[PDB]
Amino acid sequence: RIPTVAPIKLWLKKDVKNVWENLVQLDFFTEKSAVGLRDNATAAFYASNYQFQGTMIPFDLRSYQMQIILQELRRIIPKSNMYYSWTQL
Amino acid sequence: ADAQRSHYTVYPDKHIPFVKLLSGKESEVNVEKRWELYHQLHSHFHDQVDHIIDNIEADLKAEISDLLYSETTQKRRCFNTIFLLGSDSTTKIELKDESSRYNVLIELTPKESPNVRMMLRRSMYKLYSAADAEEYDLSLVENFKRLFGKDLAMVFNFKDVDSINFNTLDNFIILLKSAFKYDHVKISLIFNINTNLSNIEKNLRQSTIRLLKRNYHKLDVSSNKGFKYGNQIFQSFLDTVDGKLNLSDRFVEFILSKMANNTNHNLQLLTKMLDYSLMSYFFQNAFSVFIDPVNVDFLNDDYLKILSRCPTFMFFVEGLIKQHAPADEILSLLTNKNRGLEEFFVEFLVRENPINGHAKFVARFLEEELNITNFNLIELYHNLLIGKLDSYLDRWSACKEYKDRLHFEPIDTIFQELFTLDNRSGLLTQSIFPSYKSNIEDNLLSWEQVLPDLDKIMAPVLGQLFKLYREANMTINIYDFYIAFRETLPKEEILNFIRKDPSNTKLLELAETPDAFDKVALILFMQAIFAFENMGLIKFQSTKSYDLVEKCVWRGI
Amino acid sequence: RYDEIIFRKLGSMLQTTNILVTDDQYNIWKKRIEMDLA
Amino acid sequence: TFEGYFDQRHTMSMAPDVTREEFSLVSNFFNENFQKRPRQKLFEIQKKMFPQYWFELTQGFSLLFYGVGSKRNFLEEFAIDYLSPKIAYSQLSIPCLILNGYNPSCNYRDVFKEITDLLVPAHVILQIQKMIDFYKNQPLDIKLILVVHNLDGPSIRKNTFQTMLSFLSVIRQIAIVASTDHIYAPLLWDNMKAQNYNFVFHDISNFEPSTVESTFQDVMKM
Amino acid sequence: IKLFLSTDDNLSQTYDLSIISKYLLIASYICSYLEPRYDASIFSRKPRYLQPSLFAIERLLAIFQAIFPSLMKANIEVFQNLSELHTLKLIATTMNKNIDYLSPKVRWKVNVPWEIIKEISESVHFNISDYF
Repeated sequence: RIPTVAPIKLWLKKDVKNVWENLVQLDFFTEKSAVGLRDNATAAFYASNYQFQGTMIPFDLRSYQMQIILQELRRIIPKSNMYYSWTQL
Repeated sequence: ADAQRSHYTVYPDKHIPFVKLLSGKESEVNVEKRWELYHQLHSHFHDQVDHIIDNIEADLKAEISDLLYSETTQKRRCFNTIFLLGSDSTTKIELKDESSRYNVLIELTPKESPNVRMMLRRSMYKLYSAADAEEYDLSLVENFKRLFGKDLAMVFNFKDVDSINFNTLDNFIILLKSAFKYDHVKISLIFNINTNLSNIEKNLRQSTIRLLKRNYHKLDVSSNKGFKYGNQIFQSFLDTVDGKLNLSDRFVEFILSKMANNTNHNLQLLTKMLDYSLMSYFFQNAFSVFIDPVNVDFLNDDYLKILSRCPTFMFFVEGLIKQHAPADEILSLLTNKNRGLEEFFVEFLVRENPINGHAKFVARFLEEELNITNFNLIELYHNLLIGKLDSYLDRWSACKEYKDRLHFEPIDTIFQELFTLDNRSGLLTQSIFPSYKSNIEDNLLSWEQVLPDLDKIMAPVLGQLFKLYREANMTINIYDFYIAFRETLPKEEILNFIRKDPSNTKLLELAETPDAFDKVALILFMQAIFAFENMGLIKFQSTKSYDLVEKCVWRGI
Repeated sequence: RYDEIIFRKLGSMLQTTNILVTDDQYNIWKKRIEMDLA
Repeated sequence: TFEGYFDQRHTMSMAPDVTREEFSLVSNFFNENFQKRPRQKLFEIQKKMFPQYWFELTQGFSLLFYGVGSKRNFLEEFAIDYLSPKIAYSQLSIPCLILNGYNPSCNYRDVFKEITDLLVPAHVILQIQKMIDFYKNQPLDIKLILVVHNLDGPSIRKNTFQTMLSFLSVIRQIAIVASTDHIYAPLLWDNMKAQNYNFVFHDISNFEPSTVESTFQDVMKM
Repeated sequence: IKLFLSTDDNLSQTYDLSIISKYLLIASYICSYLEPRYDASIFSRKPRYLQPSLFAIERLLAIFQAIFPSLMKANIEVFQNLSELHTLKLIATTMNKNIDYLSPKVRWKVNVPWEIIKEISESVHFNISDYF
């Protein structure tokens, strides 16, 4: 949607990896079946020993889910943001 | 019984492994001379090979020691990293026995690293054990200088990086990062990488990778590296030959084929073929005695038959007929009187082939004067044998200045066939690169190629049952398969074969049962399926039902 | 022939290698010319 | 062909049930009476390869025995009757170690105890590393003969056991003889193991019945 | 200028593989992303974003024989290269403890992404892109 030339960078898939890691740390994403914190140490003992599927599948195929719905994004994201128009479908 | 045990130990003229040739006409002395001549070349070959191999390892340890003690004056306490690309768990590293700093090597296998808790304890356990020979947590690292009065330098050897759980390893690396608070501790990390740095860059968190990259050295230790050592060994094979033996185009063709099927361990596979071919010549060819022209006086009429059947001699006789040579000369040599051609054969033994000298000249000329290193000597020698070296030299644009010098003229010297190595009957393939899957299938199908009164009619059940397996579907109703197997059996002949035993009562007791044929078929069927289970032919559905089975292999694939 | 087949299948070095002309073939070649030679 | 793979309510109770003792009856009689002479004839012919096997073993090449049929008896005759006596009476009583893989109760640590006692003058891999450095200076003389039946055995298939056996063949003073039955056996070894094993392959299919190995798994479950 | 145009956080012909090795990996990716329904339709003469599915060892060998440049057969070298890829961790198995390859319940899957295999086929002159 831009006039052409009469004679915005797409970041590489590698550089996005650091960007992807930040979103999992800040709890915007979460794993598909993330049980989370256990209640007791004995229960956590099993968790620290067991190896789930997500710890072995590749970094680019770990299924996540979202804590914020696009409606809440559109309620919070400033309208001055360029991607505001992409908040909806 | 002893066989029921897991394992058990058993205790029990002067033989030479070689066997008589010429149907036993070969003399005792000749075999020993054959035995000695083989050892002379075989030992000569290994002396150069072992020196080369030991030289390679010395260079690796020298480089490894250099990197480990290439002390870089980084202002920040950080790891020292070495990436061993294409390495294996077999390599070993030894450290300096310094006075002020206690140097300890720490091995970390994936078996020793299921979780971070295990990693910290086991690492400290090994650290304390080594420290115990001076004269389980990080407090040991803090207390080390007060306990033992010496500085600690730790080198962690990740013996196999690929199998390590990166989530555990990523956490553990951060755990070790707390050691930089201490002033008396220094840490180095060694990575055994098989494929490339790309596997590390995916699974590790990108925050962790920035720790490693601050101080790292990148090294390749694979055996295959620019044909640097393959050419030397192959040339040394020519050197230990001393022109006493030659190579055919077919034999070098076979070597070039199998060299491309392994990426990092060609040298050991290359050594197999060369030594096995060297072994084959001495055990099979009787003319290996005449490697030394002193042994010429041992000739017999049987050896002349071999000489008579040489391709360079078969057409040479017809050349005399077709060029009107005297028939008396032809009669004299064929009826073995005065045997004057043996002197010509003596000349061929003496005659040094310029192939080896020219090739060694070209190799040195390429290495030193043309400065070409990215080349294969096996390809270089093969083109020489075919006489297509000019096309091979055309691969490099710098050969124009010296194509006339590097051009060579191959000559098919008479009786060279008796001193060449070739692949002609597949004896170098049936035992070194076998069709393991194909041979089993062929033996299952074509039993007559193995085996030489019911025995004369019915083939073994194991091979016969395989016929139905090929005809069967992916999933099998075993009851239908059992019936199908039963229908093919010679019931009346088998029953009459069972009844042949006059005193084996237990066989005759079942013979009275009309259901014995069903029982006998099932006993043969169930036993065969169990053998199929062991061979990997069949897999059961026991979770659903033991009465259905699934195939696990197909013929011809 | 059976022994040659089993030797080839087993990969034994006892079986001869067919780089030279076989003894029977060369014997026939010699004899068919010797019978017409004199 | 591969195209034969892409182109692809009864119960066993409908078959007459056979007791365990009845099963052993028919199997034993036919294993002896049926195909008796031709298999023995093939066995006797195959004995002519002993000098070649003996020659290959001395040069440092492991021998792998594969093919249809049991191979326990063939390995017993070769090592005990031909291999061990000839080495002693030609190098101048050589101990022979026999390991069973068809037994699922086999343990690698118990096996390694025999190796240490029989070869090492008084974390298994670390001990093996010491042996390699020791036998480098030792003369290249065969001292112990190792036979590993069923290198595809259930307790032997495991990666840790395979690594232990593979490192042994590096030392030239040990002779290794192994047998396998699984079709996909070569899949168990990569370059790092195949190089160490240094195999020379021989198809020794004999269709010998596997009575011994059949003891450790019940046929009544079928 | 060139310093900023790339992150350089990367640790640095990407995978030295034999001819047998290259076709082994190419055949596996078909197994991990093509339905078993389509095996006969495409290869017999009679999803890029999803995680790969499992497959059986017999499926791999049949497809490998089907596309290899008369039959190739399965000698020791083919299995020797296949096991190395597992050792090289380009193909994963369904186990984590006491790995036993010959146990029938273990399955296989592809650990190699699409972009790497794209470049592998180029050096092979095999047109994978037309199979999807």
